[PDB]
Amino acid sequence: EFSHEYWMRHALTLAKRARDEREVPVGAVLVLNNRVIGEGWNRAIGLHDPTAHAEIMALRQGGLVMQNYRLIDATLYVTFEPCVMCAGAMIHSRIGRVVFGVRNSKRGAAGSLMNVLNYPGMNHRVEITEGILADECAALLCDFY
Amino acid sequence: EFSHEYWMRHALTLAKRARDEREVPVGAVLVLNNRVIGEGWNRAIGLHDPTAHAEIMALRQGGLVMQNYRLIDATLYVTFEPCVMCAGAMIHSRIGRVVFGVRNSKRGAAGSLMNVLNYPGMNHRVEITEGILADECAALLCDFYRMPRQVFNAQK
Amino acid sequence: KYSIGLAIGTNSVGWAVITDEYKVPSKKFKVLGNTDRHSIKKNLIGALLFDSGETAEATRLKRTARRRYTRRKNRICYLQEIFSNEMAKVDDSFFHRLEESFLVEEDKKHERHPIFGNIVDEVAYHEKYPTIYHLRKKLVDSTDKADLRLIYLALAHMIKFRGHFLIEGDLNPDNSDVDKLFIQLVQTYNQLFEENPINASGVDAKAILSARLSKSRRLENLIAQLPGEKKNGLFGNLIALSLGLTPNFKSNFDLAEDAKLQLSKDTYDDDLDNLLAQIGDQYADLFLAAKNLSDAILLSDILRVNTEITKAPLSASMIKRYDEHHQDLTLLKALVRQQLPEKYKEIFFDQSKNGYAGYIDGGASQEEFYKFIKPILEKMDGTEELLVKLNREDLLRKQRTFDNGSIPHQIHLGELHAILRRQEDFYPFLKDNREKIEKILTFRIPYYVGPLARGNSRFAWMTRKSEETITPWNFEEVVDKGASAQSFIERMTNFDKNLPNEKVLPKHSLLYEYFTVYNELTKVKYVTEGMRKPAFLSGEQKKAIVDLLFKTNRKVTVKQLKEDYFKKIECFDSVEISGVEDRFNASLGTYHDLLKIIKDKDFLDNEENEDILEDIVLTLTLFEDREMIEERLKTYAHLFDDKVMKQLKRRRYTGWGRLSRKLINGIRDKQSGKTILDFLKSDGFANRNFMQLIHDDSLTFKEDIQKAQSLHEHIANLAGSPAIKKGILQTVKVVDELVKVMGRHKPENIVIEMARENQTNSRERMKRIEEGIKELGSQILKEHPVENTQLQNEKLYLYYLQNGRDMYVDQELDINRLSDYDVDAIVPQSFLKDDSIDNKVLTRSDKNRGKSDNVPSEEVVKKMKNYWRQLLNAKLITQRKFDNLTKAERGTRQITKHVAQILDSRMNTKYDENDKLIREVKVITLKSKLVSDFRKDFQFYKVREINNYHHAHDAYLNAVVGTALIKKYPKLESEFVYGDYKVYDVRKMIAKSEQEIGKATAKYFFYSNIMNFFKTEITLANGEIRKRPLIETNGETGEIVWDKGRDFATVRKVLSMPQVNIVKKTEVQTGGFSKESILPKRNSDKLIARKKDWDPKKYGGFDSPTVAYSVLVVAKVEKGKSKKLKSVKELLGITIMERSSFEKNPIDFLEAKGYKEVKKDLIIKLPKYSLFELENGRKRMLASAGELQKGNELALPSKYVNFLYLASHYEKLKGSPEDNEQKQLFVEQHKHYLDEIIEQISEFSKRVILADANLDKVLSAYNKHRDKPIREQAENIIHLFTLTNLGAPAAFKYFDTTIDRKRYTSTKEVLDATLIHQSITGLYETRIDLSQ
DNA sequence: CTCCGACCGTGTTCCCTTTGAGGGCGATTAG
DNA sequence: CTAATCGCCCTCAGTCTAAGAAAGTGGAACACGGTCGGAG
RNA sequence: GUUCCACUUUCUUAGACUGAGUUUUAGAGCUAGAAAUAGCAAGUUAAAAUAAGGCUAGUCCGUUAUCAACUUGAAAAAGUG
Ligand SMILES: [Mg+2]
Ligand SMILES: [Mg+2]
Ligand SMILES: [Mg+2]
Ligand SMILES: [Zn+2]
Ligand SMILES: [Zn+2]
Repeated sequence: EFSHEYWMRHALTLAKRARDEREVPVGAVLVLNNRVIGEGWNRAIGLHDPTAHAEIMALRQGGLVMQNYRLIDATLYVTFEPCVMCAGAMIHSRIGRVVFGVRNSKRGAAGSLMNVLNYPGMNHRVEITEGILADECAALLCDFY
Repeated sequence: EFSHEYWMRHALTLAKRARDEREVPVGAVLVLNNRVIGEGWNRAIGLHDPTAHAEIMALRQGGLVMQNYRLIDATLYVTFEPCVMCAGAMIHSRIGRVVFGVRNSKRGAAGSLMNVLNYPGMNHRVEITEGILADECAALLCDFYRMPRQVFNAQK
Repeated sequence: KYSIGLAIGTNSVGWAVITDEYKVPSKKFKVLGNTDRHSIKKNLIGALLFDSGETAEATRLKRTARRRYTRRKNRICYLQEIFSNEMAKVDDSFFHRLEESFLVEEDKKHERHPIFGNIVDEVAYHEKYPTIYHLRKKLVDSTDKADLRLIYLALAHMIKFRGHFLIEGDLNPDNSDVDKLFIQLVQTYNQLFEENPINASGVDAKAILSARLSKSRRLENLIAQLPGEKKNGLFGNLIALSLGLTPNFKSNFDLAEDAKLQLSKDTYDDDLDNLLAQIGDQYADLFLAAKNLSDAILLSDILRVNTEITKAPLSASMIKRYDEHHQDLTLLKALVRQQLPEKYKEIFFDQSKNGYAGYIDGGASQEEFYKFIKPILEKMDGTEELLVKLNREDLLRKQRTFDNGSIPHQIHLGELHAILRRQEDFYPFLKDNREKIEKILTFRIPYYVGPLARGNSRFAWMTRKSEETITPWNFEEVVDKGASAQSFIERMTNFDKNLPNEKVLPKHSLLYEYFTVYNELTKVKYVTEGMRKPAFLSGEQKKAIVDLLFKTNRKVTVKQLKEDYFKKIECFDSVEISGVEDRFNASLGTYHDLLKIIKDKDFLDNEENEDILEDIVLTLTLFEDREMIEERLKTYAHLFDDKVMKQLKRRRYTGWGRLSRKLINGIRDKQSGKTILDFLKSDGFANRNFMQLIHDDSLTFKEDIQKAQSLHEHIANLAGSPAIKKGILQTVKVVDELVKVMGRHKPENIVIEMARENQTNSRERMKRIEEGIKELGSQILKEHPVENTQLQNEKLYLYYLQNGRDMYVDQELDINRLSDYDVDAIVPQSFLKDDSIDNKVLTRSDKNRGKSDNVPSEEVVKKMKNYWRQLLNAKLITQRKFDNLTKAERGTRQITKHVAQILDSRMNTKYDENDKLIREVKVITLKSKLVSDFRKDFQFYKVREINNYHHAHDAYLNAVVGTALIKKYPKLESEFVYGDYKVYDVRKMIAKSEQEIGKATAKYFFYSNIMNFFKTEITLANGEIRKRPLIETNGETGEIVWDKGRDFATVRKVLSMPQVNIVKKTEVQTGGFSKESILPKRNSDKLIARKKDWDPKKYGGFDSPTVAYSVLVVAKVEKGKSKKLKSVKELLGITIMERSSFEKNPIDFLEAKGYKEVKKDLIIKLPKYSLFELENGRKRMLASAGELQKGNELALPSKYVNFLYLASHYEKLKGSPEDNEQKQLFVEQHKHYLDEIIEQISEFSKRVILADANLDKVLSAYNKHRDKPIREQAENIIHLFTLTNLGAPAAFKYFDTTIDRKRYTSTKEVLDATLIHQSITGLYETRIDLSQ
């Protein structure tokens, strides 16, 4: 309850709903102070928008609810390692921590392919968490593709 | 007409519109086949969205007008140099080329701080055109910041 | 590969070596000697310690005193040689008995009574003349022929103590009356000014003028009693003259020239002559009367008796003192007999009580005696007058007192001459030799001549006109006074740095002022309507401006430039001048002075007399003795008139310029043939500056100069305290040995820090207050008497400096309410780290200062200005504070640069192909604030008392921070690295900025910004957090500069390293042989004879000599009645006095001391601080031949050091309360650290200190005080560390319990220890097993 | 159209900011 | 007849002359490679 | 940082001086009591020394600075891990 596995399974349920919607099964949940503030799923094809990812939608919903572009002390859970654009958006959002699941050496910019959050040229450092339900996410991705 | 300088001048006109709105003066235009497909300017502060950059707006408009997330062979013109976020979005959009003006070698995402557009593991190579109207772009930025010695140092 | 960190202090030089990753290498060094160990691993960190270097002052004082003594002796010898023949007829052995008076009767050659040789005559003498002054007065006033021995005694007594020489000329002391003279002055003044007479008005002039106030105050009071009379007026100036002040008479007589008269100055007669020639000599008698009145009052404090009765007022005043002493002693004795005879024995018999017996026979002072008998007196009745005498300080006064220094030599000369006239009628030789004797008393070697040496005095410079022996009578003829003064001045004046062999020109040289005026004119530009750019002035225009303006008006104002030049010749209605403000800074003052004196402009303008004129100005500068200036100018008296020479004598200049004659007008460019002054006068289109001339690569001046342009001499020639020079030498040697250790590879960077040297006064304070109050006229000293040691309290000192008044509110303060008052910083401490009184102020409430963020507001200034003025005139506030208040109303260091230059010149000695220095080593200089802030920020706390490791730690952190700083921002190299600089940032300050109201705030912001890269998260003052990456890199190159995840761990490992090479510099003790005290006779072998024949058992002498260095002696000494040869090995202390004798022949010295079969090859010189190790690692340092010091350092773990620091400092570390609370909970969680620290201390003491009693008392005292608050206990545990500290044992207080120092009164164990010879760094050791 | 000639600014961090002591010595203690 | 302890103790005050450096205030430097304006 | 000019405050260096302080000696102590023991009377001054001393023989110098250990070296200086 309220642990990393709980939010990981919630994002997996969101990804299954998005797949039922015939979209990419990628979900993101932004929670601050144990309160869910943003939820999103990757629906780039369903909206004809290359920037319509789960992480981007969650960050936009969080910014709209908080009425502020800064997301200090927020935690973003995601069933997929964030890409370069998602990592840049997390940096600009000034979030507290990002918890991703299955690694992605080809697209994940959170250590697998490169490092973005803790780069020496950045003006902000974000914490990283990995290794939560990677097998289930990989199996779901293989079943979808 | 329809030359690189013409489009950069239009992008500067949009950056000046952004300056009118009291926003960071950055503009972008997405062009396909000498036809206007999308235009945008930075509207982060006034619309409370850290991703509302000129490039993002132009890419989303192009995607909507073309009803396709893939913008094969399109050219995106932007006055300033795009950040890491914008470079990633350009990669995801699969556009053909990005044309920027003045560099900025303290956050640049096209070689200065790092190379992302031409990264070896990407599934698409985006071409880069640099220095179009670099003098007007840097003068606009210096006049906006009101802090000298930065533009001259970057140019030199 | 490696950099060296250095921390240079007055008593310590810390050193460390670090690598690219902030690691300190650990190396295995070979150990030499005959011992077991062959090598030791050592960390490359340590610190050299040494005693402070001392100034040369005391040596100078001693030397001058010596010279004084010898010269006095020579005086006496002259007198005796004059009297010899006539004494031989009267008494064959008088002088012999005189010279042997110190010898005991058993040792005397002649009879014990010096003067006459028998009891009856001696008793008769002492009965008729109880004091010498009786004989003086009788010999001056009487007419009977006197015994030659009494005459000699008088003359010798007057000659041996001649009195001071502070007043010049002669005095007329016949006139003793102040009232009649003042009434006469007022009379003649009222005669000369019939229109307005002064009323005598019953002004008690005697009391006001002779009161114990300052000259100025007495003047103010005098003229306050006079209606309509101003201090600047004629009569006011005359009163000022009689008071010893310097008044100016020019405004009274409409004289354009200054007319300042000082009765003490030897030029008074000539200045008055000139004044009377200007104004008419009918006023001469007037000033004569003023002088006569000054004479009648000069000595009123001492003589106290009308000069009518006698011609010897001094001797008469002494006889008076004697009689009053006698009478009051009889009276006091009678009183104590009548009323308290039980205390009579205590008053007149006990030498130890400070009574009358202690006063006369014991070492009790007049003050201590007075304080002693004050209560006895006041408790009794019938002593109403004795108290009056006591307050006058005139109760039981002696004749030889501390206050007799006021007596001028002119009165002793008067009495001498009187006696000579009296007795020259009976003795012809006194008549024939009167002048000689008078010249013996009068003569005084001039300070500008110096020691009368003959080529064997390092300090002397005087030159001999002839090779005679110098006496007081032939001094003027034998000594070349002129060349001696010339040497006196030329041996001290600076030489031109550009031309080191050339003397600097006089500051008022005509050439120097031509150079300066032209150097200023050369950079003046002008523009007109026609021309297209502003143009320089040409040669013709410059000659025009000089000849027309500079040679006609003494000073040239900007208004005169505009109107008389710019308007008349260029028709310019307005123009701007940029380098001078409202007037030309340069001026031809000497040209107009001379023009006024010689009155012949054409003489001055002739170029051929330039050298002559320069020589005249040189003479005018070189001398100030008018008789010598006149002698120097006597040659040119024929060129214009006697009057011009008379006027030229008075003209005097002081000061010397900066450049030489050859630099300004001597060097000629080979191609041009023109001197610097020629280019300044005319250089065509480019009006090149002197700086440009000196730096123009096209011209050959710079290279022609660069021709002319020892480590110990170089360091000794610097300006500063000898202590820091000592430190400089030590650090240079340390650097050398470090380079040798590192295989002769030079370091990449040398980061140097220097400790605050400004910190390294009761008498001065008492003087300041005394003067300020006397001038102010306040009674607060009489109402509340203070003592110097009371002024050490800051609030009290302030209170007295402000005359018990509020500084902001114009109200009185209370000497009982200082705890309620506040000490406010004038300029807030946040901007200026000034802790002195110059920036501190005592007020009842800081709210009355005005605004909190600034200097006191304009209202406070308006309200308090006049009070501050009064404090300024009373010297109660300085000039700096005043000038800061005023402008506030109208809106690293040189020594470190010298060090950096010495290091850079020693390390970089090679030149590239372009003949430019190859800077292989970068010298970086940092201030202490960087490392201090770094320690505070990252909790690398420092507690000095735990051990000496902090000296090394500071150097390590200096190196680290320096290398990091230069690595991250290489462009700041110009600021932080010596040498190559950047000529910019001057135009940047001509533009508006965010906040540039003060350079201090700019520096603050700057340093607070640059050092942010060390932190991981920043908290701005808005409740805002700022994040920084984990790895810090330099953008342009990408090289990693810092790693927050590992560099801190390395720093902590370095700080925690247990073994650190702390080496105390062994030094041979030098200076005085022993204590100066001369003790009474005593049967003890410690008493050292004061003279060869003065056996200390009979005469006493000196005691407690200082051992220069010990020496190991192995030999044999007789034992028992049969003189068996026993074998001995012991330490014999060679005293400083014995040193030379021991070095000249040690074998003979030891044989004379009682040693036999001395093994010469086993003699080991053991200077102070020699290190000896004993088993279990316990070590001792040689403190003396009979005492040892502690030789160990307690390495306390860093956790306990930080805990102790945080626990001792509670009312500090401001900011967010959360961190303070977390530190409080850390203390309460780790309170057991106290017990662990005391356990550690106990283990250490039991293993090394070996003082069971002191340790048991520590343990007990701590056991009783465990209940007390942790803060107190922590502070007193910090106190506990002096038991374990290095060096001499010392006493300490723990929780009000005082622990006397446990000294090590034996040296036996050292004699079987292992001697450790240590290098300067302590890396190389030679251990000697003293088993032999 | 190359040749002659007077002229001028950019350089520190900075690209939405943080504001008195210590060794000597006599008298006492201790085996 | 030896050594180890405990207290007590320790030269000082002032005047004048000269030169220099070293802090705080003020006023001014320590240059050149193109580069744009005219010419016969 | 270097450097040209003006104002102030401190410090350093060298010179000429003064007044004290300390130590021995001369200031015929008296009256009972052999002695311990006690009473009474004076008490202010003066001479010499003021680092022991040295030769260069001066009306000069003598308390500043410098100095781990060994080796090669009159001094200086260089080498040794
Ligand atoms: Mg002598
Ligand atoms: Mg006496
Ligand atoms: Mg010494
Ligand atoms: Zn993404
Ligand atoms: Zn962007």
